[PDB]
Amino acid sequence: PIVQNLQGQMVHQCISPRTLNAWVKVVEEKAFSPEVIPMFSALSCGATPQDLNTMLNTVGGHQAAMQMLKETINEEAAEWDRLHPVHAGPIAPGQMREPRGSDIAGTTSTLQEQIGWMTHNPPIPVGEIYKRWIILGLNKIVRMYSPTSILDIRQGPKEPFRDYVDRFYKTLRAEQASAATETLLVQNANPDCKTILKALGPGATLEEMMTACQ
Amino acid sequence: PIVQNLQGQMVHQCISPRTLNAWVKVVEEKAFSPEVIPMFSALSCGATPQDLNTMLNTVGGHQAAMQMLKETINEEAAEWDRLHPVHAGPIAPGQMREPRGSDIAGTTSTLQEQIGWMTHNPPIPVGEIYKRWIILGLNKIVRMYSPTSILDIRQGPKEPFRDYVDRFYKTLRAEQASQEVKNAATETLLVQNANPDCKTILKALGPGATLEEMMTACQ
Amino acid sequence: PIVQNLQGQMVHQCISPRTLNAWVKVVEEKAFSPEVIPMFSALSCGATPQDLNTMLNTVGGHQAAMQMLKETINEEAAEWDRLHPVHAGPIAPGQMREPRGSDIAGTTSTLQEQIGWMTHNPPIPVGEIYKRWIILGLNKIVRMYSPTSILDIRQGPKEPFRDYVDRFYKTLRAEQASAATETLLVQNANPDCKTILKALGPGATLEEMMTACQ
Amino acid sequence: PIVQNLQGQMVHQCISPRTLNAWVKVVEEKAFSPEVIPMFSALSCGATPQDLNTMLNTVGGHQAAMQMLKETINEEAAEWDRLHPVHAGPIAPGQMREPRGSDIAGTTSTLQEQIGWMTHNPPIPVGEIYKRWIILGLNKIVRMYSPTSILDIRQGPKEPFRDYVDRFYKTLRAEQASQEVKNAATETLLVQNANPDCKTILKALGPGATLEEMMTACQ
Amino acid sequence: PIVQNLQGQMVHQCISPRTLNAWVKVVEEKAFSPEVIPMFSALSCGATPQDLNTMLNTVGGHQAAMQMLKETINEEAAEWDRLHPVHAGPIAPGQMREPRGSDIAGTTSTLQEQIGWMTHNPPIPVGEIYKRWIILGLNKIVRMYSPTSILDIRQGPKEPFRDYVDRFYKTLRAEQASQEVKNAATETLLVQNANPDCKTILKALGPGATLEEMMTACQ
Amino acid sequence: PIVQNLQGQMVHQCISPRTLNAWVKVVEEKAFSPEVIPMFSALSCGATPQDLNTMLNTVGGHQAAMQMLKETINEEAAEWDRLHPVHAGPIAPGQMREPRGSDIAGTTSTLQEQIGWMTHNPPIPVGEIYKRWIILGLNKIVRMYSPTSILDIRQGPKEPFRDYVDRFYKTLRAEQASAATETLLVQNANPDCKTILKALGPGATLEEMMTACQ
Ligand SMILES: C[C@@H]1CN(c2ccc3c(=O)n(-c4ccc(Cl)c5c(NS(C)(=O)=O)nn(C)c45)c([C@H](Cc4cc(F)cc(F)c4)NC(=O)Cn4nc(C(F)F)c5c4C(F)(F)[C@@H]4C[C@H]54)nc3c2)C[C@H](C)O1
Ligand SMILES: C[C@@H]1CN(c2ccc3c(=O)n(-c4ccc(Cl)c5c(NS(C)(=O)=O)nn(C)c45)c([C@H](Cc4cc(F)cc(F)c4)NC(=O)Cn4nc(C(F)F)c5c4C(F)(F)[C@@H]4C[C@H]54)nc3c2)C[C@H](C)O1
Ligand SMILES: C[C@@H]1CN(c2ccc3c(=O)n(-c4ccc(Cl)c5c(NS(C)(=O)=O)nn(C)c45)c([C@H](Cc4cc(F)cc(F)c4)NC(=O)Cn4nc(C(F)F)c5c4C(F)(F)[C@@H]4C[C@H]54)nc3c2)C[C@H](C)O1
Ligand SMILES: C[C@@H]1CN(c2ccc3c(=O)n(-c4ccc(Cl)c5c(NS(C)(=O)=O)nn(C)c45)c([C@H](Cc4cc(F)cc(F)c4)NC(=O)Cn4nc(C(F)F)c5c4C(F)(F)[C@@H]4C[C@H]54)nc3c2)C[C@H](C)O1
Ligand SMILES: C[C@@H]1CN(c2ccc3c(=O)n(-c4ccc(Cl)c5c(NS(C)(=O)=O)nn(C)c45)c([C@H](Cc4cc(F)cc(F)c4)NC(=O)Cn4nc(C(F)F)c5c4C(F)(F)[C@@H]4C[C@H]54)nc3c2)C[C@H](C)O1
Ligand SMILES: C[C@@H]1CN(c2ccc3c(=O)n(-c4ccc(Cl)c5c(NS(C)(=O)=O)nn(C)c45)c([C@H](Cc4cc(F)cc(F)c4)NC(=O)Cn4nc(C(F)F)c5c4C(F)(F)[C@@H]4C[C@H]54)nc3c2)C[C@H](C)O1
Repeated sequence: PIVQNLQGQMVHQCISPRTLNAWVKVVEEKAFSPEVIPMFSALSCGATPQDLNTMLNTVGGHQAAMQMLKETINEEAAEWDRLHPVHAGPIAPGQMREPRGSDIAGTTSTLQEQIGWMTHNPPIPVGEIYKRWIILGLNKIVRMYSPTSILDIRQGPKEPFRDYVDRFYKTLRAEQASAATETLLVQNANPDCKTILKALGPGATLEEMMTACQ
Repeated sequence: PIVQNLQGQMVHQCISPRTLNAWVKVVEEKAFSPEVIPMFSALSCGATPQDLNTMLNTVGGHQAAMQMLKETINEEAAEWDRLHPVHAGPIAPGQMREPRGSDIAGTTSTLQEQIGWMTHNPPIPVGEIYKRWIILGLNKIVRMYSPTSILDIRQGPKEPFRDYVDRFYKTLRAEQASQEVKNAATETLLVQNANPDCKTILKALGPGATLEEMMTACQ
Repeated sequence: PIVQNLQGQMVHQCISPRTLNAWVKVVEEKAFSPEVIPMFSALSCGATPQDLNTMLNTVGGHQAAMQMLKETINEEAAEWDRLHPVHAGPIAPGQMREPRGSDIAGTTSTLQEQIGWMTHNPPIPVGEIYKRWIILGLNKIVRMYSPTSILDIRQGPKEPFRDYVDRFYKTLRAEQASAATETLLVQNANPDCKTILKALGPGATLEEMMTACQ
Repeated sequence: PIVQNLQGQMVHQCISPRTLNAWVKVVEEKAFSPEVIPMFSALSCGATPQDLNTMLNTVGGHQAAMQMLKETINEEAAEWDRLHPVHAGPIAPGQMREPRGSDIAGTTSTLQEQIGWMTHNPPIPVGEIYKRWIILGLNKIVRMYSPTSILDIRQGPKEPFRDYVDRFYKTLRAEQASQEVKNAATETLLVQNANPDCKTILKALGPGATLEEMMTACQ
Repeated sequence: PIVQNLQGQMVHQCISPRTLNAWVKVVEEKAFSPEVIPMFSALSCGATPQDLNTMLNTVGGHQAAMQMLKETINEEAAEWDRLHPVHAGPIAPGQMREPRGSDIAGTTSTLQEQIGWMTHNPPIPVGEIYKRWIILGLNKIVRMYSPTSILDIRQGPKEPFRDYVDRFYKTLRAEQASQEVKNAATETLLVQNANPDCKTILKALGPGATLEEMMTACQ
Repeated sequence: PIVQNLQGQMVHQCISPRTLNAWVKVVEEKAFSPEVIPMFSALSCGATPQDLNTMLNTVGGHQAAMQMLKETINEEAAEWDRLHPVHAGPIAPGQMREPRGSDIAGTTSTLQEQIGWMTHNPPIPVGEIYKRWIILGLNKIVRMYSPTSILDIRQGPKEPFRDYVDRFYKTLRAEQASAATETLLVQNANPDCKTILKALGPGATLEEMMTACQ
C-alpha cells in the first residue's frame, strides 16, 4: 500500500502477512456474505493495483465469481478508456504517461508507475479507482450468491419475531448490494405478529415493533 | 483512525486488521452482553465515521439490531440538524462546508471531509459525535437482548448469595437507566429478594452495610 | 494510556486490542486468583482513568465483585475529597481545575482533563491514584474469593510435602492480599514430616525442609 | 528484505518470523494450488536473494518440486549469462563487480554484495530478477501438481452450473498458458461441456452473453 | 523495561502483553525444566526490578518454588548489604540515595528510583543485579524439581544409545554444578553405564573419541 | 540482536518473544529435519553470541545433539585460537581486547564486549563467526538424525514416481548437509519407470522425467 511514514511523506510499503491472511480467511469463513465487501475495502486501505490483484489472486476457490469480477473490471475499464482516451505515440522523456483502464487494473502498468500516479501532485488515485470497480463487481457477486429473494422471507407460525427480522435484513443486505421494500417486513409477518403490528400503527419504529411482538 | 505523527501532526492511519478482527470476534463470542459496548468504544478509539461504519458493517448476523442502530442514528442526526442547521444554498467553491447529521454518520461525507473536520483548528470531532450516537443505539440493543428483568432475579433456596448477587448485577448492568435509578433498584430489591436464611442475616446488618459485609456475612 | 513517543514527549495513545483481550482473558481463565492483580497492574501501565474504566467494564460476569470494587473506589474517593477539597466556584478561564475523587475515577472528568493532569508540570497522576484504589479493591476481592483459610491447609498422610507447601503458599497469597503465620507450615504438616522438620531444627530454610521431607 | 528508513535510505532489515511462518504454513495448507504463487510473491516483497533462498529452504517436503525449481533457476541463470556476460579476468580491487546468474540466485554472492547491487544508483534489482525466475518455476510446478486437465471438466447431470464453472476456472487457473490461450479454451469448452439442460439455455443467450448472465440464467 | 529512544536516551517502556503472556505460558507448559531459566532471562531483557516482580508474581501455582526464590533473593540481598552498606542517617533532601538489597529487589524502591539508578551515569544496574539473584534461585529450583539423579541414568538393554545419551544430558542439565563438575560426571558415568553391547564398542574407540564418533559407532 | 534503528545507527535490541517462540516450536515440530537449519539462521539474523546461546539453551530435549554441538564449537574455537592467538597480559586502559574462541562463543565475553566487537570500525563480527560454527555443528546433527542412506531410497513397484522423487531429495537434503549422486535417482527407480527413463535419454530434465513417468 501507499501510506504516510512517521515523517509525513507518502511511500510504498509491502502488504503485511497479517493483511494477506485476514483476507484469505474471511473468504474461507464467510464466502460472499455481505460483510465480506466492507472487510475487503478496509483491508485494502491504501492499496495499489498490484496489491488489489494480490488480494484477489489469493482467494481460494470461487473461481466462477473471480471470472465474473474480471468481466466487471473490463467493462469499467472500457468506460474509463471511452471517457479518458490516452495519447497515442511516444511519451516525452522522463514524464508521466496517462493511465488507461488496463493500467488502473495493474495489468499493463508497473508498480513504479502505480506509485508515480498515486503520489503525484495532483494524484491520479489509481488504487481507489480500481477498488471502486472491484467493489462494484463484488456487490454483483454478493447478490448472486444470496440464496433467497426478500419476497420469500416470511415469518413462521412459531418463529420469534426477532429471528424473523434477523433473516429479513440479512437477506435485504445481500439483495440490495448492487425503501418501501422494508414494508415487506410487516406484510410477511405471521398472523399473530401482523395483528399486533397493524394495531400498533404505521409510524412505529423497529424497536417498538420488536418490543410489541415479544 | 486519526493519530499523531512525530512531526506532531494529526494524520489518518488505516484501520488495522487486528482491530477489525477483534471487533468481529467480540460480537461472535458475546453478542450484545453489556461488555460489548465498552469494547466497541475502546476498539474505535480515534475512529473516523468511515471506520465506525466499517466496524458496524463487518458484524455477522444480528441484522435486526443493526437496523435498530441505524434508526437510532437517524434520530440523533435529526436532532443534530435541528440544533445545528446548515445554511442552505451553494457555498464558496473550495472552502470547508459545515457537517450535517448524515455527514457525521459518514453517509454524505467523504473521508477527506471527515479528516478535514477532525483535524481542523478548532476540531469538529465528527468521529466522537457519531460514536456517541452509536453507543446510545447499542445501549438500547443491550437492554432489548437481556433475557431477564431485574424484578425476576430472586435468590434460590440453595443458591449461594454471591451467585445471586452476580445474577442481580449482570441483569442490572444490561438495563437502560441512570445510575440513580439502578442503585434505587438495588435498595428496593436486593435484600428483599434474598432467600429466607440470607435475608434474616442481611436485615440484622442494617441498611448501612456494605456489599462486602453482606457477602461476607452470608458466606 | 499516556506514554513516551519515539521523540521523548508524553502523549495519549489508544489502548491496544492486545491489551484489551489479555485482560478479559486472564479473568476468564483465572477469575480472582491472586496473580490476576499483578497482571491487571502491568496491563494498565500508563493508563488514564478512562482506560481503567474500560478494562473493568470489559470483565465478563463477576458483577458482585465489580460492585464491591465500586464501593471501595467510592470510599477512597471520599477520603480524597476530605484531604483535598476543591475550590467551589467558577475556575479561571483557560486554567487547570483541581480534581475531586469522582474526577480521578473518570466519572466527572473528560479524557482531555485526565491528559492535562497526567502531563502537567508538575503532574497530578490521576491514573496512578485511581489504580491504587482499584488494586485496594481487587485485593479485597481476592481475599473474599479464597475458598479456604490458611488455618485449614493441613498436609494429608500420603501427601507429598512439596504438594502441601504449594497449597499452603497458594492459600497464603490470597489470604494476605489485603510473618509468624508461615510457622503454620510446620504445625500443619503430617506426623512423618513434622517429626523430620522438628529434628531438623528451627533455622531451616524452605529448601532444607523440602529436601528433608523428600 | 530491503526497506526505507526515516533518513530516506534503503537499508537491510531482517526477515520477520511472521513472514517466515506465513510462507511455511501456506505450503503446508495449500501445497501448490495456484494461489501459492501470489502469496509467495507478496510475502517476498523487498526480498534479497538470501531471503528468497531462506523461504524456499524452509518448505517442508515437496522436494521433487524444489529440485525442479532449482533446474528452472539454472536455466534462467544461463540465459542471463548469455545476455549479460561478465567480462572475465580479475577486476579492480575494492570496486563493485557485475553479477552473474549464480550471484542473482544468491549462491556465489554475499549478502553485502546483494545489498550493494539492490541499493546502487541505478539499482541492479537482483532480488526482483531472482524472484521472476522462481515464479516461472512455481508456474511449472502448479501445472504439474494440477490433478485435472481442462479437457476433462464437464458438467455433471445433477451438478449446479456454478459448481461446474468453479471447477472449470480452478483447473484453468493452474494451467501454464497465456491469457489468450486460456480464454480461447473457455470459448471452445465451457458451454460445449455443460450438461444438456444448461447447454440449451446458454446457446439461446448467444456467444455475447456475460458469465453473470450465463450463471443467472442457469440458476 | 528500559530501552533506547531515537534521541539516544534510555527511557522506560511498559512491559508488553506479549512478554507477560510468553512467560506465564512457558511455566504452564514446562514448569521448571532447565530451559525455563534461559527463557526467563531473555524475556526479562531490559527489565526493571518492578518488571521482574511482575513476571514472578504472574506465575500460576508453583508457590513452594516461589517462596524458595524469595528466600534466595533475601540471602543475596543480605550479602549485597554486607558488601555495599548504605551509610545510615538522613541524606541531602532531593538527591539520589544509594540502593540497598531490598531496593534492588523492588520492595523498598519506587519505579522512579529504579529508573534513576539504571539510567544514571555511571549506571547502577539494579535490574541486572536482581536478575542474577533470581537466576541463582531458579537454578536451585530446577535442581530440586529434577526427578532423576545422574547416578541412576543407565542404558536399557533395548534402548538406543542416542535415547540414553539424551536422558543423560537432560538430567545433567538440571543438576546445579560447575561445568567442570558436570563434565567429570560424564567422564565417570556415560560409558560406564552404557549397556553391554554399546559399552564394548565405546571402550574400543578409546577415551579420546568424540560424542559424534560414539553415537555413530553405536547406531 | 544488533540492528539498525529508524535513524541509521547500529544498536542492541532485545530478542523478541516471537523469535524465541518460533525457534523453540520449529524444533518441537521438526526436530532436525534439514529445513530447521535455514530457519535457525534466519531467526538468528543479527544475533549476538549471547542471543545464539539463548536460542540453543531453549531447545527442549535433544540434549545429546546439543552436546555434539558444544564439541563442534570447541573444535572451531581451538582452530580460531590457533589462527588468531591473543596478546597475553593486561590490555591498555579503555581499549578493545582481541576475542578468543571462548569469547566468540559467549562463554568468556560480556554482552557489552560482544556489542563493542560487532559495532566497531572495522567490526569483528563475532555473532556471524559463532553462527558459522553453530551451523557447521547443526549440519552434522542433521546428517546423523537422517534415518536412511540415499543408497537405500528405492522406488516401490506401485509407488508413484513423484512420491519416490520426494523421498529421494528429502533424504539427499539431509545426507549432503555436512553431483553424480543424483544419478542414483534413475538407478533406484522401479522397472517400469526405469525403462521409460532410459528410453527418454540422459539429457532429460527432472520435469521431463516426472512427466514421462506420470
Ligand atoms: C510476475 C507477477 C505478476 N503478477 C500479476 C500481474 C498482473 C496481474 C493482472 O493484471 N491481473 C488482472 C487484473 C484484472 C484483469 Cl481484468 C485481468 C485480465 N483480464 S483478461 C486479459 O481479460 O483475462 N487478465 N489479467 C491477468 C488481469 C491479475 C488477475 C487479478 C484478479 C482479478 C480478478 F477480477 C479476480 C481475481 F481473482 C484475480 N488474476 C487473474 O487473471 C488470475 N486468473 N486467471 C484466470 C484464468 F486462468 F482462468 C482467472 C483468473 C481469475 F481472475 F482469478 C478468474 C478465475 C479466472 N493478476 C495479475 C498478477 C502475479 C505475480 C504472482 O507474478
Ligand atoms: C464504496 C464503499 C462505501 N461504503 C460505505 C459508505 C457509507 C456507508 C454509510 O453511510 N452507512 C450508513 C451509516 C448510517 C446510516 Cl443511518 C445509514 C443509512 N441510513 S438509511 C438511508 O436510513 O438507510 N444508510 N447508510 C448507508 C448508512 C453504512 C451503514 C453502516 C452501518 C450502520 C449501522 F447503524 C449498522 C450497521 F450494521 C452498519 N451500513 C448499512 O446501511 C448496511 N445495511 N444495509 C441494510 C439494508 F440493506 F438491509 C441494513 C444495513 C445495516 F445497517 F447493517 C442494517 C441491517 C440493515 N454503510 C456505509 C458503507 C462501503 C464500502 C464497502 O464501499
Ligand atoms: C460515553 C462512554 C462513557 N463510558 C464510561 C464513562 C464513565 C464511567 C465511569 O465513571 N464509571 C465509574 C467508575 C467508578 C465509579 Cl465509583 C462509578 C460510579 N459510582 S456510582 C454513581 O456510585 O454507581 N458510577 N460509575 C458510572 C462509575 C464506570 C464504571 C467502571 C467500573 C468501575 C468498577 F469499580 C468496576 C467495574 F466493573 C467497572 N462502570 C460501571 O459503573 C458499570 N456498572 N454499572 C453497574 C450498574 F448497572 F449495576 C454496575 C457496574 C459495575 F461497576 F460493573 C458493577 C456491577 C455494577 N464506567 C464508565 C463508563 C463508557 C463508554 C462505553 O461510553
Ligand atoms: C551458511 C548459510 C548458507 N545458506 C545458503 C546459502 C546459499 C544457498 C544457495 O545458493 N542456494 C541455491 C539457490 C539456487 C540454486 Cl539454482 C542453487 C544450487 N544449484 S545447484 C549447484 O545446481 O545444486 N545450489 N544451491 C545451493 C542453490 C540454496 C538452495 C535454495 C533453494 C532453491 C530452490 F530452487 C528450491 C529450494 F527448496 C531451495 N537450497 C538448496 O539447494 C538445498 N537443496 N539441496 C538439495 C540436495 F541436497 F538434495 C536440494 C535442495 C533443494 F533446492 F531444496 C532441492 C531438493 C534439492 N540454498 C542456499 C543456502 C544456508 C544457511 C543455513 O547457511
Ligand atoms: C501496588 C503494586 C505493588 N506490587 C508489588 C510491589 C513490590 C513487590 C515486591 O517487592 N515483591 C518482593 C520481591 C522480593 C522479595 Cl524477597 C520480597 C519480599 N520478601 S519478604 C518481606 O521476606 O516476604 N516481600 N516482597 C513483597 C518481595 C513482590 C514479590 C515478587 C516475587 C518474588 C519471588 F521471589 C517470587 C514470586 F513469585 C514473586 N511477591 C510476593 O512476595 C508475593 N508473595 N506473597 C507470598 C505470601 F503471601 F504467601 C508469597 C509470595 C511469593 F513470592 F510469590 C511466594 C509464594 C510466597 N511483589 C511485589 C509487588 C504489586 C502490584 C499488584 O501492586
Ligand atoms: C547468567 C546468565 C548466563 N547464561 C549463559 C552464559 C554463557 C553461556 C555459554 O557460554 N554457553 C556455552 C556456549 C558454548 C560452549 Cl562450547 C560452552 C561450554 N563449553 S564446555 C566448558 O566445554 O562445557 N560451556 N558453556 C557454558 C558454553 C552456554 C551453552 C549454550 C549452548 C551451546 C550449545 F552448543 C548447545 C546448547 F544447547 C546450548 N549452554 C550449555 O552449555 C548448557 N548445557 N549444559 C550442559 C551440561 F549440563 F550437560 C549441556 C549443555 C548443552 F549445551 F545444552 C548440552 C547438553 C549439554 N550457555 C550459556 C548461558 C545463561 C543465563 C540463563 O544466565
